[PDB]
Amino acid sequence: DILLTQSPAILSVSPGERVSFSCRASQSIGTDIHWYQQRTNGSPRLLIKYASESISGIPSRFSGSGSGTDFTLSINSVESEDIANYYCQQSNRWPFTFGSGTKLEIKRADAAPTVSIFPPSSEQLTSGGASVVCFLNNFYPKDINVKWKIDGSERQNGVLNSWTDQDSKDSTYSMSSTLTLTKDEYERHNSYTCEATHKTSTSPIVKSFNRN
Amino acid sequence: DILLTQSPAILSVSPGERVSFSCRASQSIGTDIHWYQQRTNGSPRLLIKYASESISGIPSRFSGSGSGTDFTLSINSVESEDIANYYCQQSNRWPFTFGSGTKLEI
Amino acid sequence: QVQLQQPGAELVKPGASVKLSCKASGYTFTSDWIHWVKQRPGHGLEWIGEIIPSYGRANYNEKIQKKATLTADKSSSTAFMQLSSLTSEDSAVYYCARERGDGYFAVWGAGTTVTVSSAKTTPPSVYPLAPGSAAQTNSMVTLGCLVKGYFPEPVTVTWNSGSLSSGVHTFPAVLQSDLYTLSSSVTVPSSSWPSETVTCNVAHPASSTKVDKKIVPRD
Amino acid sequence: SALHWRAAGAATVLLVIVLLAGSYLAVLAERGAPGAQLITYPRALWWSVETATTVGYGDLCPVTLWGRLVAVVVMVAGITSFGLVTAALATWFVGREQERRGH
Repeated sequence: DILLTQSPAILSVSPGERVSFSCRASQSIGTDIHWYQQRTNGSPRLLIKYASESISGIPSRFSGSGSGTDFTLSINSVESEDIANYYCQQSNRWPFTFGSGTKLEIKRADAAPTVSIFPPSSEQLTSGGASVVCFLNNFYPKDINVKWKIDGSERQNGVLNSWTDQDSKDSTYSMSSTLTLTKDEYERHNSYTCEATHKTSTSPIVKSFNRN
Repeated sequence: DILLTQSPAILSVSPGERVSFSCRASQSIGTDIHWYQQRTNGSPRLLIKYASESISGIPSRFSGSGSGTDFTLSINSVESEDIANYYCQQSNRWPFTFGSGTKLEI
Repeated sequence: QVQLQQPGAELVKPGASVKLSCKASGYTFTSDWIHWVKQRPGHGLEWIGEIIPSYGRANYNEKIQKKATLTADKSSSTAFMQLSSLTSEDSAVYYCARERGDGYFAVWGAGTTVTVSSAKTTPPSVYPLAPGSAAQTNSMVTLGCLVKGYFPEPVTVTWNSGSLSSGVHTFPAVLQSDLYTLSSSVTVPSSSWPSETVTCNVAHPASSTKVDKKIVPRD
Repeated sequence: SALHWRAAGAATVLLVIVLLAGSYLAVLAERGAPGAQLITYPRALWWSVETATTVGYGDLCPVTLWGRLVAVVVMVAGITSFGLVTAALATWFVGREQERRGH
């Protein structure tokens, strides 16, 4: 069973630069290698068939090359929309097999996060629950910290965070921090604040709101 | 003369878990690889022929796979009765040869 | 038109079985093969097996435990995959793809998310996220909606029925006490809202539910 | 109309059908067998022609029982077809040489 090695597993490049993904087969397979692209939450999409044949609808920016055991998929002038996972697949011998995948990563200019805090909705309060949502959008690098303060004092309980992968629209990252409390815990407190610490600034970015 | 490498020589697994024995041939031999089981004080017993073909009388728990130079013998849901020595044997080129063996331990 | 249609989700109790479907359209030839590929969250593509409809024969990946059985109904252009006696290890997105007999997967289905759990289905509660009264705004304004208490995954969130695509972030769901939660955010020019409406559409395939929720400023 | 010429044609049409069906069946028979290369239609068709003419380069060949049985049918159909053309060319030469002597 033919083994397809894709190394490195992650590739970082600067906007507009040329990039190259490698795929190595355990045995000679002519040019029976095909490339697929899979964006976050998307299904695979054929990019190159038979090592170097173009597919209609695919930016001319993409090209492949190689034969035997070594194959290369190239992108000339990378851009945000190219951020995804790339897979090679061989059809020379049964059964067909897939490579392990290579993630494309773009290195853009540092960007501070846009912070927004939201008080819980009246509909949720109606059901006896309270969720204070906070968004830390479009920042870079991905490294970032978030802190919660209830009436001036730090809070760590009930805080669940989520991070999005590098955005294929602008090469940035975003994160969400959600503080869930019962209407009771929420009703017996004045102000709620969300604090973001990020490389782009020594001082933290904060957003608050008073329950009244 | 084709060399068959079975590594690791000993494999430890927990009851019910999935286990996999590997056999590597020094040169490509298609799927001409066969697997045998030998319990303590017993004679060898054919388990899988031609890399993945079932033999009648062998628990469906046993399966094989691979082609070329790399072969795998698998047991899905190991159990006490599987404790033994496992050997691969090739019939692609003369003379037939045997692997060094892999002991299953629970 | 979408060539390979697959259901969005299927909840399966451990030990139970399920039958996934994949109906095709577009040109169908005697030489077509329908493939099935399994993808575990965060991992890669794993070939499960194939079937040739015009004949009815199927082949399977020998390296993995066989938990699939493929069949094809020529009359309704539908290929099926029967998974049986599933455990948590079987939870994943299952894609079907069509191959014209020349080795590459020309087209893929959207994939079906299969979750093997003892838990029960729960549609999501969609709450609005409008700026607070003290939040000053610049050239842009950020709105959003909260989707919590649903199971199993996934949920698809769109804005204004897909017409509003730019400036949208839908965060990965978090799991807590057999219920998922996530939020989606959208940014529009500050002057456009609330004159121009902004609505979030949330579909949850597992409970055949799709609900809307307009985002209006806090009174 | 001259039988030898009719059988030659019938032979050609039949060979073309055997090649196409052989290509289809070879793929059908070889998929499912680890290591098999006769698994996509375009090359399978090249393989069948390669076999029918008996050239057999060795770039592709069947490894399964049914693939080999299909291969035999293709070899024989090709040998028979081309053999039948030779036979017809013999009848044409024999007939015409008779004329060249009067008969």
